[PDB]
Amino acid sequence: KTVVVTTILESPYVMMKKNHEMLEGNERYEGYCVDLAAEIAKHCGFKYKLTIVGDGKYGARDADTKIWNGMVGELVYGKADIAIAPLTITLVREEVIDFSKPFMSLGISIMIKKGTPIESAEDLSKQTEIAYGTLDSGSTKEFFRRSKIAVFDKMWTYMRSAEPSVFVRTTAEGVARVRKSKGKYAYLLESTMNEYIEQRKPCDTMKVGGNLDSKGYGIATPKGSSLRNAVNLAVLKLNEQGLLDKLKNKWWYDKGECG
Amino acid sequence: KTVVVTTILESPYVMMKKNHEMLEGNERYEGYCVDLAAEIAKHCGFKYKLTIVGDGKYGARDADTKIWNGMVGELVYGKADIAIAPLTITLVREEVIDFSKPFMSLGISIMIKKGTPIESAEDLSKQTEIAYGTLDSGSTKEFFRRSKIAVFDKMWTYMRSAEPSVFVRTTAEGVARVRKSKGKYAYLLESTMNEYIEQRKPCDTMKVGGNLDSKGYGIATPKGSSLRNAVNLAVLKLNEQGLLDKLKNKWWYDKGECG
Ligand SMILES: O=c1[nH]c2cc(C(F)(F)F)c(N3CCOCC3)cc2n(CP(=O)(O)O)c1=O
Ligand SMILES: O=c1[nH]c2cc(C(F)(F)F)c(N3CCOCC3)cc2n(CP(=O)(O)O)c1=O
Ligand SMILES: CC(C)(C)c1ccc(C2=CC=CN3CCS(=O)(=O)N=C23)cc1
Ligand SMILES: [Zn+2]
Ligand SMILES: [Zn+2]
Ligand SMILES: [Zn+2]
Ligand SMILES: [Zn+2]
Ligand SMILES: [Zn+2]
Repeated sequence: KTVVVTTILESPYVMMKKNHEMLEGNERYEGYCVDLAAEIAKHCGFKYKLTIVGDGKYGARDADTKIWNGMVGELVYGKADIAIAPLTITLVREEVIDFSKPFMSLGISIMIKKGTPIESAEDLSKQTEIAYGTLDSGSTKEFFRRSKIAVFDKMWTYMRSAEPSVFVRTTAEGVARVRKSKGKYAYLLESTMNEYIEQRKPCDTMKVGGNLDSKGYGIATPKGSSLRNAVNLAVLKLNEQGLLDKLKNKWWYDKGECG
Repeated sequence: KTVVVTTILESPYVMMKKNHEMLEGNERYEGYCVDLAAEIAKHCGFKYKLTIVGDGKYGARDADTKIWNGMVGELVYGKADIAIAPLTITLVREEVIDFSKPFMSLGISIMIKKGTPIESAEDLSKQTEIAYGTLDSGSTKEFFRRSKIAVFDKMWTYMRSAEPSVFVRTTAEGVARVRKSKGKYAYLLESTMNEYIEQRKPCDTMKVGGNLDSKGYGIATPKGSSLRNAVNLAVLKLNEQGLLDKLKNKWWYDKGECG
């Protein structure tokens, strides 16, 4: 039967094509995870329907209702058969679904406006001219809250107390604050998105320094899924064939706007 | 029985309190519609639980499955008893749920970066230096697509074909696009949100021109609800008591940042 694929509208993983209103089904979409889904489906021998997650979320368990939201919720409640998306591999998610081996690495990184005299996390931690922050309710904030590393502890102590708030509700808001004329703000976010935005007009931001942690994105299936093993082996095959590296280069660089 | 209220996290209608993690139940939330819900419940004599709509949407019928999403779907399918939110009164919605009389007026409006030489839709339509657009899916786009008014037809013809795309996925994206544009992008959106953002730091956007249409937000109940009549009379009583105007002033202006 037709496999229901849950995914999320996040660039460049899944984007609406030019002329999407004239198109139907899977042809409406393009991007890294659209290309990845087509290859996974070929290698595993299934036909599929791409669906955009109903709530636009990745997946977390509400502490009060005990209900999972996002793509993880769609898998655990039987709304979708597989999630093919930049879904971070985490312990609480692996307790309720199965992840493939990762298809992409990422880590916390620093975004500056070009010109800002900052090249690293240590640089941020040792000055006060440039403000810095992150999403108000996510994994980057939690990384800093829990860290026992001196540099990151110093950064957290600053961020938690800073006035006005250095936290933002969205990346659109965070990047707008980086870009504001004489804004003197740096934004902490996933390296993959920082690198992506660095390749988009107006070409005024950059990723600086090394990543602060190491994580991976994986494909997720529900417990006991007949697809688990084949999907896992397919991710490894695509890596060994060089296809994952080719797709990253395609969507970040070949289609990049900053030279 | 405890009435289940569906609502949506949209500022300043319903927002998480700063200290929401320390709070429980209805006390976690604040905003115009939180104040409205408390007064409607008092007038109608019910106890209630505020819930945030699972999919984060207002309500539309999928053209293929024919299934309603959002708060409208929660009412239609029996998941909530009442929706107390900035839910626009429309024909297709009124066919499937009942709306109260409106509690607030709105219409499509133009957001500019301060200093942009635009005072009206006609001004936008007669030039090309300043790009303009709206949400990629929604009622504003549909208004333009369907209009027979010469100015609005001219605007639609431009927007539908503009490259790069003038459409955005979210208002956070639209507002950020206005803010970095040096005035070369204007964003079309509901007047109530445009007015709200004009009162938020960094105080660099303005609402300009008259509204392009006239609509209202209403409280919605499923067909056959025993609450319909009382909710409707309550909305009228609150208006006659001055409370609706008092709440709009409280949440838009008393709590504004640009005065
Ligand atoms: O599984 C997850 N995958 C995620 C993938 C991405 C992206 F980079 F776009 F791929 C992001 N971006 C963060 C930067 O702004 C744009 C959204 C967030 C993700 N989150 C929430 P977080 O871990 O709180 O950041 C997850 O949970
Ligand atoms: O019932 C509806 N009520 C809505 C109320 C609001 C708000 F202004 F926040 F109150 C908005 N905003 C549009 C501007 O960006 C933020 C969200 C959208 C609404 N939509 C979707 P639309 O009609 O496609 O715009 C509805 O359907
Ligand atoms: C008193 C308040 C609450 C300010 C109000 C809000 C909206 C309207 C309204 C005007 C014209 C057309 N329509 C379309 C049907 S509507 O959405 O029910 N309302 C209107 C009138 C008064
Ligand atoms: Zn067709
Ligand atoms: Zn909850
Ligand atoms: Zn919070
Ligand atoms: Zn009253
Ligand atoms: Zn589009």
